[PDB]
Amino acid sequence: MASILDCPIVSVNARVWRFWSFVLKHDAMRYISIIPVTVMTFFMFTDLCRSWGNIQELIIKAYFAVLYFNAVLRTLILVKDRKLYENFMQGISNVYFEISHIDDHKIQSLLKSYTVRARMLSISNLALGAIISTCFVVYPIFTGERGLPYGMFIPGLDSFRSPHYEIIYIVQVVLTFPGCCMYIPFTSFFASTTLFGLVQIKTLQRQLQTFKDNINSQDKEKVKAKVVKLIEDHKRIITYVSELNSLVTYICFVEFLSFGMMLCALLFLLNVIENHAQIVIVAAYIFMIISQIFAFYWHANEVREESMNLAEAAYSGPWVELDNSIKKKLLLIILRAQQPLEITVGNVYPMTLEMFQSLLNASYSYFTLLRRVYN
Amino acid sequence: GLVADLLPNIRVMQGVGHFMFNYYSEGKKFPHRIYCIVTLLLLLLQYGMMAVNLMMESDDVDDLTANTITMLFFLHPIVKMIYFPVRSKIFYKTLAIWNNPNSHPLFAESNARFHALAITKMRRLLFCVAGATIFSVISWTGITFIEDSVKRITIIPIPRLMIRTFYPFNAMSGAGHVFALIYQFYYLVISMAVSNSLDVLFCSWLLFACEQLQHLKAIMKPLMELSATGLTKKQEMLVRSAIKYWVERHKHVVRLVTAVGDAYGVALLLHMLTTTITLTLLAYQATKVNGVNVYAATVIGYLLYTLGQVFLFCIFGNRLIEESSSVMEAAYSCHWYDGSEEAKTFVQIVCQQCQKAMSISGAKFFTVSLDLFASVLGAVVTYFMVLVQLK
Amino acid sequence: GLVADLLPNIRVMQGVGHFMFNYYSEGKKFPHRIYCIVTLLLLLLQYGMMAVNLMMESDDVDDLTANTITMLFFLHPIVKMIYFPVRSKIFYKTLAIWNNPNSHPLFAESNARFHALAITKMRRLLFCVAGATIFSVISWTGITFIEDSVKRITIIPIPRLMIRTFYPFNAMSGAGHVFALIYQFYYLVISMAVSNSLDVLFCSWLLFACEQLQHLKAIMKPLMELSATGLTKKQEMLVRSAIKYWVERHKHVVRLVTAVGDAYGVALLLHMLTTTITLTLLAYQATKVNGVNVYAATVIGYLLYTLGQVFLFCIFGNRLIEESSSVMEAAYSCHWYDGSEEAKTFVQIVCQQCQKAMSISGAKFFTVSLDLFASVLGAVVTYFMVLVQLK
Amino acid sequence: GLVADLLPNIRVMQGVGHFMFNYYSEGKKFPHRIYCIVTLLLLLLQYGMMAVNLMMESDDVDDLTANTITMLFFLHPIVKMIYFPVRSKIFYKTLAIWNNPNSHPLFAESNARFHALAITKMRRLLFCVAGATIFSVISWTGITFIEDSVKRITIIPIPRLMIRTFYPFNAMSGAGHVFALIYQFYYLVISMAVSNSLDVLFCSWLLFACEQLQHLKAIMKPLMELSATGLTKKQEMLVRSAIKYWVERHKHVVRLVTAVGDAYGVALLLHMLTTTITLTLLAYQATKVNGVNVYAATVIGYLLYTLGQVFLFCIFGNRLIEESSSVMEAAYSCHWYDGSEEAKTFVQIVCQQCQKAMSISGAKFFTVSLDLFASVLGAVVTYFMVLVQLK
Ligand SMILES: Cc1ccccc1O
Repeated sequence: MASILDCPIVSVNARVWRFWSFVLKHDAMRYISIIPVTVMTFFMFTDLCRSWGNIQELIIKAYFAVLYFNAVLRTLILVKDRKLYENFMQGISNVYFEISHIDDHKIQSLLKSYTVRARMLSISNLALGAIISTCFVVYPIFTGERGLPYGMFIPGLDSFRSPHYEIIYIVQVVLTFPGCCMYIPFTSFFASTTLFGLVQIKTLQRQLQTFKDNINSQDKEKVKAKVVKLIEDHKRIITYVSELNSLVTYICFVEFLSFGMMLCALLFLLNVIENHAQIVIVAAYIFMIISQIFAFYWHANEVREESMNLAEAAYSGPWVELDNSIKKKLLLIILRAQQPLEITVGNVYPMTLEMFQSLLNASYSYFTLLRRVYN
Repeated sequence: GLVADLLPNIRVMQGVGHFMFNYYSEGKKFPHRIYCIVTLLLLLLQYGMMAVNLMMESDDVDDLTANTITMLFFLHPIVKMIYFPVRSKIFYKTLAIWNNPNSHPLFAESNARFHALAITKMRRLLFCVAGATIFSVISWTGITFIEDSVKRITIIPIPRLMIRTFYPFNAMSGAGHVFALIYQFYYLVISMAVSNSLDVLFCSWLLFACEQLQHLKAIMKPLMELSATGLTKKQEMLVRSAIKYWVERHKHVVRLVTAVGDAYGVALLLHMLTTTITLTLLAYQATKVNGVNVYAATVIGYLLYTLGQVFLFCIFGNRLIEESSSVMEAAYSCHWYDGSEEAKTFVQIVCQQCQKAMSISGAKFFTVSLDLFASVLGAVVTYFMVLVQLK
Repeated sequence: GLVADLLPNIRVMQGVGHFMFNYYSEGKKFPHRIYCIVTLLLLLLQYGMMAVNLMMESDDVDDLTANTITMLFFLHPIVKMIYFPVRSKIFYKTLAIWNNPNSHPLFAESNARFHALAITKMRRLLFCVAGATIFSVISWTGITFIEDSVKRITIIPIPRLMIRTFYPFNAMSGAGHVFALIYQFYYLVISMAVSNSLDVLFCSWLLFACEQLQHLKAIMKPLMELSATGLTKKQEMLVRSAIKYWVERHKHVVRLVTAVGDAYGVALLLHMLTTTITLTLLAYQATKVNGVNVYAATVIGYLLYTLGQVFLFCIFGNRLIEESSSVMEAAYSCHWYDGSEEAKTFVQIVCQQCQKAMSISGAKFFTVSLDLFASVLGAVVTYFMVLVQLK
Repeated sequence: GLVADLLPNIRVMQGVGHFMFNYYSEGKKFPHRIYCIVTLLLLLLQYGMMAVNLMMESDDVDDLTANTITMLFFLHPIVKMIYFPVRSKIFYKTLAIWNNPNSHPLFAESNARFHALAITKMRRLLFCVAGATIFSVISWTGITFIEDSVKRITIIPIPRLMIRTFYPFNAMSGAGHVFALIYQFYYLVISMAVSNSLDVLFCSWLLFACEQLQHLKAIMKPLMELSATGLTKKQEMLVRSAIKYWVERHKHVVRLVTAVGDAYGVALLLHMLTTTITLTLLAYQATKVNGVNVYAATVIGYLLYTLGQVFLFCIFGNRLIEESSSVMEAAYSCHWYDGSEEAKTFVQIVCQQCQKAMSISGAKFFTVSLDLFASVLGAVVTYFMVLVQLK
């Protein structure tokens, strides 16, 4: 029986989520990771509200607060809908085994190429998260003042006086370890999932162009069975894309809003600071943010384009010599395939690179607004 | 037919301020006619008093903008109420469209189930919008009572009235003050009732269309299963009748959609124009906001009401669009390969037809959809950006 | 053929000096040439005098903007009347497109009915546009006469003329003033006549296309009824002939649309560039408007005329687009299920072709449609808003 | 194959400094490579000077933005000349795609005719772009020589050179002046030549694809006529072979389009990024224009060259798109009603496939078409208007 942890594509994210007991096991680690970070984000937002005085602290806080709120939101959706994610990953494992069992050189090569691509993306995302978390912790050192890794205020509690400060710092550091985790794998997971989508899509394309190979032409029963199988695989791909679409759709509506605000925040911050090396840290923040955004939008766009290329590959087949009925079936396949298998943002807008450019433009506009007001 | 399903909404329109002299006994035709005339006269009277009040308050820009926003918001119901009577025939044609629908001895159960679901959702929407309007009026009255009626020019005591208005009466002592209070409460109730009632009628039409599309898909699946085996002549006639039923019902839904677009196609245009103006003025007012208890509350309430109307229209337009697209999807995702030749050609033609989603347009200038709401939100936020930057 | 149907438009544009020495006896060919050359020379002379005036009034920005708006307004017909002669070959090819039409005995009555309907609609459009132009000229003259011709620098009397212009004469006393008034009336009349006559010719082409499409749908229904039963060979050839008629007539309509599209697509590219510049200048002018004085009337008239030309083009393009989409809809909306496999295949291919709606493009840089009118209007209003905010 | 047709473009690229070490005898493979290296060096070497100039011109935004515009324009060719060697494999794959075309006895004459037409159009485009490049170079020389070399800080003379660069020499007296002029002329010629030659290769690929599509339609007509003349075994086999030829040739065209899309889509992504930045800077510069002085000529030349490159690309992308759509239309316009089930199914599948139009994308970030050029032009115009009004 194929298992979630057996499939290379989803193995890394499954392991990371099972370590915190989000999607595979239930234990105290889930709550130990959720509740402290939720409280941290809440007090971060309170400090943000209370820090209307000076703009620099306001902006850095706001950035960290939005980042951690988005992480917590993603985690809450993941834990709330654990069963659907588990079922999706189990289906991914089953389809991965089925595809791997195929005996086509190009299909296998495509499988391995995309599997290694997904795994490298996941590990690179984890490494980038680790480094950027380290930069998070070391950020308040270069300034010199008694700063904190992330702003936080407790009602009527002094944070810059007495040894209490230190304790906060220390606990904050450990609070970073879950936080980054809770954010990164889902992104990777999306990518990974989308990549498998492409794999599946591309597989059908090959099976669409070679379905008549080794099949007797005289008898129409076997050709009919083969085209029926092709239709069934197309429907399976549609269902996969629809499920991933719903999940990542709500998540990506919230993600679009939060990413717009975060990119605005980082761009404004980079243009105000005057410290020695903190600008490099802000630049690393921007690199992380745009890397996640690009992963999301690029993979969704590829899903769409590969569905349309599925239509094209349906056209480029051995359909000239087939009987009339099989030609009608392939015409219906071309008809359906020309509609992109969109992964929508909040179910309102398909996720493409056009929305990526729009997000960048909106972030830059917000940055210009902040420049004008601050001046 | 469709009148029976929508009777609660039709009565809410009828008995409050909204003409519709079509669905009761001849006895109520004349008294109701006079009542409608009186309602229109009262609304227009208060509208004119508001306008004349705006006339003297044109010296400054803040008061002028607030008055203009109020004038446009109360323009909405006046336009709606003088728009329905002129287009009464098309509205009555939109209704009575489903008086003689198709029928098959096999797809009757799904038809009944989805008809019941449509009626339930219609009632749900009607009650939700009614609650929203009641919340709006009570919130208005509360904010007026807690607000301080002081004008800064020197400080002068403005009458503690719910809507700024120039009244020949004293409007300060008990008599005039209470008369104006009840009159303005009645104005608010009737205006919101008329506007939101016609809007909810439009949305109920859209809900009926969407539920009929869902029925069409849910029977598309067993329809193809029926076609699939090699069929005896009787089965050929049965599948022919099933194809006929599906096509006729889809054409009926298309007729309903076109009728709904015709009846309510230019009310959307006027609504969006008045909105655009109100949103511009409200963006300026928000640029004036500095976190005050009442000013910010009033601006946020105006924005919420406007965006809620636009959002309702866009929600149901998007529902219809996605329902047509899903019709295509559910036509594909079935066992159409084992179906007879006629059923396969029927699926081909249905898929070709469903390439484009049904939509409602503001007189062909735009389409009501969540894309339109997103564009409106983007435009308002961009104009607010420009206003704050240009300070 | 189509030359007979559009004969009134051809003759009216010939009479104003719009070239087209093609549709009368050779005898009138000679004098018409001299007439057209004289009209060209007079229009160009008046335009050059206006340009001299603009050069004299370059010391300020308000007069410069007003002059530039007038010059773009009066550049439109110069460009149109120089554009038609060079492209006369395409125009004559288009006008002779429908000399030899399709014909089937069964579908003759509908063909005649919709041909007559198209002729009536073309006449109605011609008369309406002629009335609009006459009203524009009369309003221009009236505004000229009520307005107090004077310049503020001190106050200096200015000659009272409909178009500001530099004249070697006094242009303020009896003889010079009378000659200038008559010449400028003639100018205005001829310029509006040429521009709006070519525009109306384009719109009449589109109207004929739309009515032919409507005929195609109206016979689409009885054609499919014809194919229904199975069929003997004779009925089979009857269906073949009906399908042949339908397809050939649809291809004829497509040919007409393509010719019109190319010719007036170049035309509209130029037209909309000029309109964009004029509307930018008019937004700036409207930023200066205060009160209900004559200045406001002139600005509103300029905006109305520009947006009216744009709206005419857009509305008829939208008519064509919606007619093609409705051809798809009416292809679906018949009783194909009762038909035969040949008729069903014909329906599927017609739906495939009608997936994309016919449209007219301005040299492929856009499509004329109410969406284009909405975009230009939105741009104008947004630019005006930012202009007022900046001021 | 397609390398014989594209031979002059390949030779221009090879001789002008591109790393096209594929299409000649192995002998001059050695010196050519060395030659190529030198060109690179020289280009970059001059770039060095230009770069350092920008460093000391970073005192006022005027000369800074002028230097930035020059730097971006001259970055274009370096990016293209470094892009081709990296992606040489895909370029050679595309150039060798058409080495084994299909063949049918009946459609050979049309194939030859349209191949000749494609070759003629490729040569025409190559000559036109070469003429434009030479015109630009000579215009730069003339503008440099007529204009007066002086810098205002006080007036200080500066070397009379095509572009402001730092030279360790005097660069003002005779010897340095002549050396700098010769080097700058060589730089200009080589940069424009390499960039425009790569662009012309892309556009020639697009032209060949479009002409093959035209051939496909021109034979689609007689293909259906062949099917119509129900059919004996020999006729059925002949129709089968004709359909095979048509479908295989269409798939070959799609393959060519996909390869071109990959390679020059990455290229176009980089190109449009650079041109967008350049156009923003050029709009800022244009807001500074006054009079009809030489400065206006330089700004207009920069804008014209940038928009000309963007245009060329959009022209040919839109040609490909419209050619695919016209393939659909011409698939409709045959006598399929009189054909056979096989031919009618072939027409149906061809139309359904053509429902999507071939296009080239800039690495999926956009699609190159006249809409893209219109968007770029509108963006730059609106930015210029905003900047000039805000000033
Ligand atoms: C909170 C957070 C999110 C993503 C990456 C690192 C990190 O510390």
